[PDB]
Amino acid sequence: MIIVTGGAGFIGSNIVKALNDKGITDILVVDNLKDGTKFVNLVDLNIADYMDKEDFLIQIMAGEEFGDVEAIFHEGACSSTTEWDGKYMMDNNYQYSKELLHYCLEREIPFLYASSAATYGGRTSDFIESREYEKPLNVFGYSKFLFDEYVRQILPEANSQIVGFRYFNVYGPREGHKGSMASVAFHLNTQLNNGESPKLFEGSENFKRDFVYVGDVADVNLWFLENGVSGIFNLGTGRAESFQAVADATLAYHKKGQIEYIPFPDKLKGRYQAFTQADLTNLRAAGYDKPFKTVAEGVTEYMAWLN
Ligand SMILES: NC(=O)c1ccc[n+]([C@@H]2O[C@H](COP(=O)([O-])OP(=O)(O)OC[C@H]3O[C@@H](n4cnc5c(N)ncnc54)[C@H](OP(=O)(O)O)[C@@H]3O)[C@@H](O)[C@H]2O)c1
Ligand SMILES: Nc1ncnc2c1ncn2[C@@H]1O[C@H](COP(=O)(O)OP(=O)(O)O[C@@H]2O[C@H](CO)[C@@H](O)[C@H](O)[C@@H]2O)[C@@H](O)[C@H]1O
Repeated sequence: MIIVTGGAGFIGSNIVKALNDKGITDILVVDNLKDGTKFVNLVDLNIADYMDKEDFLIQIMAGEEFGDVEAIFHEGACSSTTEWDGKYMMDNNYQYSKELLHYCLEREIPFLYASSAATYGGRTSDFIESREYEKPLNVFGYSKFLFDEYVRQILPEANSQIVGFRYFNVYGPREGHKGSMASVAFHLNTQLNNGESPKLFEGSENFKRDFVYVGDVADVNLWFLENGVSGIFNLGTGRAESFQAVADATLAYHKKGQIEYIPFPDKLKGRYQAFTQADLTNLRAAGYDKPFKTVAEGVTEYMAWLN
């Protein structure tokens, strides 16, 4: 069996789908369904069982066996960059991930987890997977950073696979529950379908991100499970594109709309990455040689799915 935490969430449900496509259905999903609308992310998929994140943690820490576990994809986390309860954040993200890591380590279970490009903080180049390039701008980012640092202390003596994926700006199907944390592409689609003006933050001209399609993210995850390589790896296209480019691809699909620029949100000031671009050197050197969908490709495919 395979365990996917955050499996009812965006990236996690996409990993579940990718597993299904390879004929794998013996899957335990661990998540938090408090927001019950997330069920749609699993409704068309095939899994073996569901467990709440709190029950899972209790059983993990008690040393319960879940069967013959082939791997844990740990996508489960508080994913909100605007959540400032750091007690909860360090607990639900950092500490939770440590407990799971040690559980897998004791049993030689491959452990593939979610990092974040938020760890890089404010930066105009050299998004490289090393401590000197890392300086997160929020506590979410810190929770991710500190766990990556913890993993680095553990790697040299791990006897089983440990892989962290430093996701950049992931977008695509199954993120409709994320609200304000959903991709700009999703927000633009929603706005256009509601007869509202599509909205970008003021200054978005000069804002760029490495937007990466969730389908590719899932593919990378499965490739690493198949190939057994350990480490911490950037996961993006390696190309930075403006939010305008995402808007252009979205408006082109809808064949209507005019971007309205809104005030830059106050709670994001001093907390915002104006630029990201994955350096894929280490990812390629690991053996992952597949191309990534561009914004034009991915967003167009995404809009077709959404509509
Ligand atoms: N999507 C992106 O652009 C992006 C970029 C970089 C990194 N990431 C990371 O990738 C992972 C998945 O992101 P996502 O976009 O899929 O977000 P998501 O849709 O919110 O998926 C996370 C899911 O996990 C649940 N959860 C929270 N803590 C958990 C835990 N300890 N164990 C199991 N489940 C838990 C969440 O519920 P509750 O929060 O309500 O408890 C939510 O349903 C996260 O670690 C996120 O930080 C995502
Ligand atoms: N330029 C522009 N225009 C309109 N809306 C924008 C925008 N930039 C960002 N947004 C919206 O605000 C949400 C939060 O901004 P960020 O703090 O920069 O969050 P991210 O863009 O990095 O997206 C988050 O990434 C982390 C991974 O690090 C995930 O865990 C989160 O779930 C988010 O996906 C944006 O979501 C956007 O809607």
